Amino acid sequence: GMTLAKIELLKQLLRDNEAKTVLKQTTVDQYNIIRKFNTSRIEKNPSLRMKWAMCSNFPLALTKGDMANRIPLEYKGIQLKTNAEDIGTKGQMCSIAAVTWWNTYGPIGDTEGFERVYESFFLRKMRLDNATWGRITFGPVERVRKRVLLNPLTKEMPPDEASNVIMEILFPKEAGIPRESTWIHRELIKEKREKLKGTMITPIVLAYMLERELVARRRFLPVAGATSAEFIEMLHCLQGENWRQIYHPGGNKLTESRSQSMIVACRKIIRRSIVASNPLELAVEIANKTVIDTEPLKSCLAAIDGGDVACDIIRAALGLKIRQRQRFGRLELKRISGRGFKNDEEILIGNGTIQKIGIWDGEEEFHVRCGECRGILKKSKMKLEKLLINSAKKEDMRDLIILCMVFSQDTRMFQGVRGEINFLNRAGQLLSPMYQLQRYFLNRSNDLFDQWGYEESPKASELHGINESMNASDYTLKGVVVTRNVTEKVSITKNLSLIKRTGEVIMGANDVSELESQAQLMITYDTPKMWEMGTTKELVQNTYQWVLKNLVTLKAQFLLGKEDMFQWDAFEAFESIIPQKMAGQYSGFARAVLKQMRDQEVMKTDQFIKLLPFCFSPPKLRSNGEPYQFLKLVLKGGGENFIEVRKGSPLFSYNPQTEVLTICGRMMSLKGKIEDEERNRSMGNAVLAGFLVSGKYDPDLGDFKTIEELEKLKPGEKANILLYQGKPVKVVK
Amino acid sequence: GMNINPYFLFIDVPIQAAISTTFPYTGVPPYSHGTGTGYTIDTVIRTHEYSNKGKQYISDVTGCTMVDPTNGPLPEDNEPSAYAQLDCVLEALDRMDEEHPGLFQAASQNAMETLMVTTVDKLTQGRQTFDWTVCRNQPAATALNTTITSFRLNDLNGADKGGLIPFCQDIIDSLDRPEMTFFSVKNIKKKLPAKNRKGFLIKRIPMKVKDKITKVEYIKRALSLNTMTKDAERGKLKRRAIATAGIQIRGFVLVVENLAKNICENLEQSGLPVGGNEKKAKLSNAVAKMLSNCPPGGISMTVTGDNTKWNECLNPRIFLAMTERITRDSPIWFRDFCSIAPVLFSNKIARLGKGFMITSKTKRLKAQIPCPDLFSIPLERYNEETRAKLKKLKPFFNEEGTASLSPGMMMGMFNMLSTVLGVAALGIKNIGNKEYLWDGLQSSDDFALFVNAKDEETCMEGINDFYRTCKLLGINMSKKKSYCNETGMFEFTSMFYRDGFVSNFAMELPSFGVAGVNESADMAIGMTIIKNNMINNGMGPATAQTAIQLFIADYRYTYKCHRGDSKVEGKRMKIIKELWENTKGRDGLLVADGGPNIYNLRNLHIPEIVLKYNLMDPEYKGRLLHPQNPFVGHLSIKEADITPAHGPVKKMDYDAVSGTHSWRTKRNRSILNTDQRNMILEEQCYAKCCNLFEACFNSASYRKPVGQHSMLEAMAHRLRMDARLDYESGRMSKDDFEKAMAHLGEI
Amino acid sequence: AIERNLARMSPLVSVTPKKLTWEDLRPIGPHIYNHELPEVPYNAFLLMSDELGLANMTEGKSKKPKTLAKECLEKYSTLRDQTDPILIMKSEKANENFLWKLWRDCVNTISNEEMSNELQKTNYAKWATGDGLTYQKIMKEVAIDDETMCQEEPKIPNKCRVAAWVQTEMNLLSTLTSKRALDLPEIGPDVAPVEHVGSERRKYFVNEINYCKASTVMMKYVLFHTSLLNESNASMGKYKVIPITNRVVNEKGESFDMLYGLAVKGQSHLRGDTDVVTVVTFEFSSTDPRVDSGKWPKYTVFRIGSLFVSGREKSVYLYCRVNGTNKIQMKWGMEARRCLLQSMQQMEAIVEQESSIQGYDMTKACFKGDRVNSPKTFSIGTQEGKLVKGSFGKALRVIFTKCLMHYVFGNAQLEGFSAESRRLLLLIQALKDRKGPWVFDLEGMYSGIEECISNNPWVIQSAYWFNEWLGFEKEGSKVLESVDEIM
RNA sequence: AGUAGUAACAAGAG
RNA sequence: UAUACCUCUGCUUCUGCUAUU
RNA sequence: GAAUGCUAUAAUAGC
Ligand SMILES: [Mg+2]
Repeated sequence: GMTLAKIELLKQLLRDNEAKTVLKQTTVDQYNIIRKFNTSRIEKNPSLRMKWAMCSNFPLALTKGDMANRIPLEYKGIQLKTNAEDIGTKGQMCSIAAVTWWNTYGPIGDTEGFERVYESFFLRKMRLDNATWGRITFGPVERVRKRVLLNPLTKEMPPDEASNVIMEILFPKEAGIPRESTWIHRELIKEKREKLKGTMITPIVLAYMLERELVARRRFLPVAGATSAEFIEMLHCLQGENWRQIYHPGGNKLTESRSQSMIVACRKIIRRSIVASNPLELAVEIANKTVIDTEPLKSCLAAIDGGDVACDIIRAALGLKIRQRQRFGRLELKRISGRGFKNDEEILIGNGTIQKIGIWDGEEEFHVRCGECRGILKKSKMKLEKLLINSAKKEDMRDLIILCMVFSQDTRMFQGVRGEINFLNRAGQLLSPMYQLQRYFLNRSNDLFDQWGYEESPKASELHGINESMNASDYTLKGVVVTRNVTEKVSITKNLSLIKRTGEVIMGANDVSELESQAQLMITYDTPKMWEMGTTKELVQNTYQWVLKNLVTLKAQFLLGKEDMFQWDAFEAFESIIPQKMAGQYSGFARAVLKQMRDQEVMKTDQFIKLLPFCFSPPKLRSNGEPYQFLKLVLKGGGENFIEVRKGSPLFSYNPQTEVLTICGRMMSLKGKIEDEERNRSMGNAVLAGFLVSGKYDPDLGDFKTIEELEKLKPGEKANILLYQGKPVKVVK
Repeated sequence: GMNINPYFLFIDVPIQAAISTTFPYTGVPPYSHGTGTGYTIDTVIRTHEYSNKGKQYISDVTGCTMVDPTNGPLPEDNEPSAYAQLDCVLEALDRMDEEHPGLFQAASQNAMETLMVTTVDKLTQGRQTFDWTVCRNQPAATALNTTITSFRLNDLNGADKGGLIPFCQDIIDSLDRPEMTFFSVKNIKKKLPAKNRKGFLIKRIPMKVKDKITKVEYIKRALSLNTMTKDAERGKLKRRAIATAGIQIRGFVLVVENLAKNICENLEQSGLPVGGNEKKAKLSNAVAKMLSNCPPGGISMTVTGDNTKWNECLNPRIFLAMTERITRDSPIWFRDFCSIAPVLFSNKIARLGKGFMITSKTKRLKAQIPCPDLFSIPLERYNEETRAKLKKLKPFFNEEGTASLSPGMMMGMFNMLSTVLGVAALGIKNIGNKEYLWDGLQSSDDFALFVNAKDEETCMEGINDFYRTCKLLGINMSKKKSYCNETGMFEFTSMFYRDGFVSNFAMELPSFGVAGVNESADMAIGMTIIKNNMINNGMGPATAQTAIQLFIADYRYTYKCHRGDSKVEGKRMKIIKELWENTKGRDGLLVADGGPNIYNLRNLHIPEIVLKYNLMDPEYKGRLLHPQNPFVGHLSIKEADITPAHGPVKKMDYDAVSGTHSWRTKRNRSILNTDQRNMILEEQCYAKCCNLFEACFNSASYRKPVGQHSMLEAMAHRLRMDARLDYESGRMSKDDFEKAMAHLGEI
Repeated sequence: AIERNLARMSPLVSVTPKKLTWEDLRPIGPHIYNHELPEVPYNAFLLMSDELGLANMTEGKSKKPKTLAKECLEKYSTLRDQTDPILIMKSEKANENFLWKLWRDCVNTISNEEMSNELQKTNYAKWATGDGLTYQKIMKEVAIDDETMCQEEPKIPNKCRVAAWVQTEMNLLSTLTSKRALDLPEIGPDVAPVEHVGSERRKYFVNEINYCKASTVMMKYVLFHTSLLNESNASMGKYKVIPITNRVVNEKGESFDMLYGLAVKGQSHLRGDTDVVTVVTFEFSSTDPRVDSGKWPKYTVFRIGSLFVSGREKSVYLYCRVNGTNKIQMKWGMEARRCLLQSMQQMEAIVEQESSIQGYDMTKACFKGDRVNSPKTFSIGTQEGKLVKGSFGKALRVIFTKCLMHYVFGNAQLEGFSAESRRLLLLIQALKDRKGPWVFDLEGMYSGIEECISNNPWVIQSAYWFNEWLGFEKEGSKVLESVDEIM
């Protein structure tokens, strides 16, 4: 009977004519303005004000209540609280000693349901507690700044949807209009309502505690091969720029996160195996020692029913039933017939801009599925042909059509893009156009249906068409039909191609996606030289480090045998981060320059170190015998992943003053490992192949020659070269 | 002997790699003393010093001395110039619109659709705002309330509709009112009967008297900006002036910024609004592309850039042009709505702060001369510096103690929109089809121009051009602070790039201190700051582990809560030591209860109360987490008259459990001496009305309640139902129900 | 329009760019070398390298600050008793008699058997704490009528020259001691290898600092500024004797209470954060102020006896200074511990960097050296014109010291210098990187740096050290002049 | 005095 | 003037905008 | 094989 007291208090409050007029005039909206009304100025230096205020006699304010009066005025000659009442709480003020007293001899209240209220946090601890710690590793880590989830959620919803759920749990009467959401989480609502039922914690706390484990805390962080929230929460202990810590959390890990990581592992294995002779040899070697979190890759590929080309290639390589089951987020396909050729093309979209997308050629048939609904899809290069489906759920049917329309990459689908569609992220990062178009049309479907066009429904036995509203209609969507009706032993080539028992291929290493991405769970390669599956900068730094480590021998062995120490297992790894279409050309150039340093006496140890790794890929010279000439050697990844031939670069630069070689920001001393003559010995000689310095810039020869103009000379012709700003050199063939 | 030189580290380590050692953030930041009128007047003089060659006229609205540099004579020298050429500002924006097709209308749309949803309470989240009723700064939430209460008296109830637009309509209507009325409390004595000798007691009561002001006096107050000095301004010798704006003009600025934000978010070179890792990512990506795009044989050069007199030079009328050009496709009402904010700023008035203090050393007397009485004393009685300042102020001065200030943005009012005008300069890229190509980044005044050209002599021709291009937008590049080098290393917003943005631990060191919220919070914040630094600011595990120790000391000294087994004497320590002896599970005690610190790298992210809960004594936790403890202040669960001035419970980032250590400090009672006393009653009234409303609607604490109907109407209906259903269910009796319906009947 | 306006604009408007050359980089703040200016005087709150703590071995468990300060003098009674003022140095506008009377009042009050450390408001104590020296507020109406009442000419920081004592501080604060001061509390048990690496790594870093002079000074500065703030609020309207105390542990592992002197705190009705409270410092020292007289113009010194510093009977002086502090400075004093982090991090960066190159934990390697790698050495300082190499542990401590001096001499003069010089440091690093830097108005750049160099000791010494290093780098550059030059 | 440093505090108020 | 060797006060002696959220 | 966009009383950055 709290009702009576409120009505009684309202009559008390309404006797104050100043209060009356506030209640009469101030609207429910304006409550939000008068709630924040205060005298208090915002404390700009709270750190100080606290440090100071803690030296005062009564810095805290109690709430005027029977409990406040259970604190005594003094304890063993300690003034615990004063009679003076705070302006704010309108209750007695007290010393910090009051808290300490209460915590020691205070009344013992009931803490029932506390753990159920603060479950979110207890799980956070349970994960750390039931975790297992591996080894720390010292070496370069390329951290990438990505928008990640900070805290595991019970169930993810938009703040709007999430807010409406909490209302149903805590404040039923003051919920407002019943939304669809109300039904969708009826299990969660009831579950939480039953769990928080017999608690004495303040509803406002319970409200934020649920918000904490329903609303997503998603922020940019520097991560490296760990994205799963239960990893991100520990991110501080997982790695730094120059070290890494293996950590297996507790509780449970999702099959979806297990999947998306399991792909990255396989892609990373294949991307590296490609470069070696007998790729299948290495592919098997690594895959048998690849662990995803605590689970071996082989067990993971066996357990999970899904994953891309790469997963199937490795499955075959290990000897497991290859599942040709694909996923497009909500859509899940299984190929019956066809062969897809992903070619990058410039697509015009409805709003009127040009987006670069990978478009698949060939007629292909798949078993499309979406929840309870099932179907068969037939598509060709940017055209959906035919789509058969079952009549399951009205929304699961509606989604499958939209998903299948987008998946097909139909020119009609791109025409129906009217509104703001972001392919590029706020931080200028790429978002998967096909996966953004999927996400866009799932919300705004009426535009796609109208922009597609209708026709006559089928008049067959069990075939009857459906319209926009998803009802048995006369007009159906152009090539959509509804029905009443719902492997083979492969072998894998050492060069990684899946051949049928006939001879036709189904997959190859050339069919896997080139996009490297952050694994959801932590990938570990239990083989020595795990660095080989690293990033560009990691591989680059680890290679040159290995060159510097063995420089003593490697430099001597070169002055004896020519091509003996070009084939090295480190330089193989290093190849897998070179563009394959320039790998050969670079080796052609590097070897020529290296031999040119040996044979003509004009050595340069910094240059030797820089180029030696590029001398692995079988050489690719021009048609006229002479090697290709270069200013810079671009590598896989960002526009700063390149090695300059004449200058230094963000990956590699040598300071002769200090004799300090810088490799991705890490400094290494070449003191001792350097000849006496080199200091004065020019670089101009080890900059072009079959080109050596004669004198200094000769104005008669004119401006500095380009790579092309240099390549298109005849032996014994002089030329003006610029190594770096303010070092003109005169070089001859 | 042997003479140590700390600069000799830079021989072994490059400056960027050890930049941290160049930031003295263990040291005290510079704070202001006394008046800011000197610093304020300087701005007012300088703003006009850069516009003096422009068109000078008298405002027939305010009567103020207006100066207009726009479309003015181009500069003859490199002294800061405000003489921006409209045509050049437009051309720059047209190129930007061509490079970013539909962006302007795309933003304008979202900015407009937002405004339609935006409520009035939006204005109650802006720190200290200038209140025109009392002509003093006040909390945003109060400054608004005083404007809504005052508007009602002038027959302006647009506020009540709840949307921002109809409230804004009332603000530009209030300028048309011949006189503006507003409440101003006066004290009144009243005899009250008491257990007293004389048999009574006199006590002063507040009484809302209706004050009036003229059309002009009000307009000037609407266009008024209050001025301070910037305290804790790091890495600067001499102080600078800052300005707070009126609740009138705050409304219209929100939309013009919200517009510019939408534009900036979808620009390649915008440093705003992106921040921290998002910004580092964007700039890291931007540098990489503009680096690799450099022509072979050519030279890529990065100009580490800063702009001088950014506020003093940037003109409102140019910002007006920008809104007009950006909203071109928007409906006529929204084109006008945006136009207001720059219009107010082009007629704005700068308040000169406290004034100047005059003293006699012989007599040992001091007196504050208020700004209105600045020219009350002969200028020989002011010091050399101030004399000149006042002489140069003379022709921009208003007798009420204010300064006309038509030119200039004022400190940081249109950051987003200035960033756009900046980017717009970077959008040109080339002039006269010369052998160079510029492209940069812009975050307010701070900019990093990249120039790819054939030789560094050509690069300079490009920079020299960019410089001259900016001069036409009123953007003056700092020749003293700006510097140029070959691309590979640069500085942008105290982020130091050297083949990748380097770690600068020193900058965020101050955040490692005891935050000063309270015990339960400061622990969480304390550990969360370390955790977050280990990630972002590259703090190694040893330094991270030390950063715990150092915190846990500062905490124990600050909250006077040393280990129970320590022999540190103190008032709290006496009971802390008794708790230590009384308690069995001592590892279960929180640090604040003289407990032992159990934090390390791995558990930084767990609440202390949750870490120790398992190994607490039941009696100890039973106290520590008492549901109705008096330190935090919960609900009644009983209904006497429990109505304190409880502010709205916020949603802070730090994760900590609500227990006895989650207390609040007593309010600064300096107010009890001054006549401002009155406001405590006004507060403790609203408090009563809200606190009760929250007892009727529990969801009000969590989510903002919506309705243009009366609070009383809402409360009445709810209680009426509550009573009926309480009766019909059987929670309430007939005798009680009769009383319920009888009492509710009286309303 | 842009083309049209740029076409018609005066050629006088330009960035006027010039390519930077070493020779263009002249020395910053040449006035600091002008011998006509005064030597910058010691203006710190407490003594540092000139400090002298009276050692008093404790039971190990603490007591009241009066009780320890008493028992500390009880041991060194010969000093505590010395009642005859043997004046050596006097501060221009000081009062020998009053200051000595005050010292004696402190010693007596702290030595007595009473609970309180309160001081009677004597004629001397009042002069010392600046009783009623504030001007009287009057009406602007009355103020305007008075012609003799005027706005005062702002007092400016005067220009000073370089002072050896600043160099000598760094040098001595950098050096190792037998004594550990730091009060670093407990940590949770280690589990994750990262924590085991951190913990072991600390043993090298923390100790190297804990066993150096700079540390003790910092800890003293903190622990004082704590009790000073605690009093300032608690005993607002009382003159109070606060002892300058500090706990220290020797290599043998024995706790010693260290009394460095006595301070008196004037009335502290501190409303504003900037509002000042007069603190009068009486500090023990072995330093003869007659040696470097230009260092101590702010100090009044009394010879108060002698002590065995080892086999040597060193005379003990008493440095008396009327000083001042405010809420902010006191607060930032309690947060001076964070000098550890700024110094520690910067080197842990080097250890972690070097660790990635070698592939193991290079912590132990960098300090001492291992089987593979010889110890890390840094260009540390100079010795009759020639560069000197020093330890990783030294290079660490030299930063920790710098970070302490950043606090101790932390004002707006430093902030401005640090920020503006950082701009020139980067222009140098460019020349070093051979990134061919350009400048637009170098003089303007310099003036901004040089206007900050006034009376701050650390700023004046930093300008000397900068100018010194610049000259060394300018020499180093020569090596690069003739590289890939053919000849 | 001193702190400090372009202007203040060295208590303010009934 | 008086109460007043009393009483009250220690960011309220004007602390802004935009981002990291 | 991608996303999910926000919105503190601290601190930093620029004005
Ligand atoms: Mg600037």
